[PDB]
Amino acid sequence: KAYACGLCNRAFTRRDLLIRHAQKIHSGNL
Ligand SMILES: [Zn+2]
Repeated sequence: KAYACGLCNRAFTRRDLLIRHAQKIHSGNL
C-alpha cells in the first residue's frame, strides 16, 4: 500500500524514504 512503514507507522511520499527508514530506524530487515 501507500509507502507507509507498518512498523513505526510512518509514511513517506517516496519509497527510498521508506527503505532508508528501515535501514535507519529499524536498521535491519533480515
Ligand atoms: Zn518504520
